[PDB]
Amino acid sequence: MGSITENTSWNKEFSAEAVNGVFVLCKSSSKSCATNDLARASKEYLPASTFKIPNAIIGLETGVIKNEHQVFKWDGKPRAMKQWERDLTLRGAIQVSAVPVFQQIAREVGEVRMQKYLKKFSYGNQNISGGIDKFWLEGQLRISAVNQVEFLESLYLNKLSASKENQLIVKEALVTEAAPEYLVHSKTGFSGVGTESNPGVAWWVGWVEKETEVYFFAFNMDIDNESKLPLRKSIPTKIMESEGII
Ligand SMILES: *C(=O)N1C[C@H](NOS(=O)(=O)O)CC[C@H]1C(N)=O
Ligand SMILES: [Br-]
Ligand SMILES: [Br-]
Ligand SMILES: [Br-]
Ligand code: NA
Repeated sequence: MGSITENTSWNKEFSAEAVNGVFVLCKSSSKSCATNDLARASKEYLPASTFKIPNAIIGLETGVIKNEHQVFKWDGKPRAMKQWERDLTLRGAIQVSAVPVFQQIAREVGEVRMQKYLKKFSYGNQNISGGIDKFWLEGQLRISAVNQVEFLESLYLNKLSASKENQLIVKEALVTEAAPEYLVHSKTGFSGVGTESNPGVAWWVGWVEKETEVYFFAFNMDIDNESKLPLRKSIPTKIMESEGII
């Protein structure tokens, strides 16, 4: 990251909802970032579902995901969310956020190759301990909002240590809004409601391409009640609207 500046006026959107969280927003052409909370911007949290971004790239890189047209077939046995109980494309599995699909990808990648690529990607604390199929869900892997926007900028620029084609495949799978001169790539996450005195984390990360500008963003918040989950999009959306992005 280049320069980061704390803008405490963004806290207004947080205190209104009694949310403890951070937003990091970087405008590409100026190589500068802003945040409501410098300290929390660098604090590391479980990636949860945002890990589908590196996991998908690594699956393609290692050949575990054969190509972008691979279909992940449902074996017909119960899955934890009904929206996952179906065959899914790579983009579908990311968009509906089908954990079991990505757990099996991780198992087939294996510990050695997973470690190799998180080191290549400078992904968080790069600690994969806790089980190959769950280190990013309940294990020891942690990543900060600053690190997310660094990783996403590299993906946007096709500068990750992976093939350009594999980065491009995952990028189209991350498109969540498309208009003639407005394009959003993003991914949500939710680690859970945590435990007593130890809240879970909710994420929204991505980037916005508007005209010839691009804005990288990462949001996280403490969460111990699922009813608060939509704030992971509404707080950053209000901030980006106040900046004229949205
Ligand atoms: C990812 O964080 N998980 C899978 C799924 N993601 O949906 S979300 O991105 O809208 O948060 C549900 C939550 C979470 C999980 N239970 O693992
Ligand atoms: Br499941
Ligand atoms: Br996942
Ligand atoms: Br949401
Ligand atoms: Na955490």
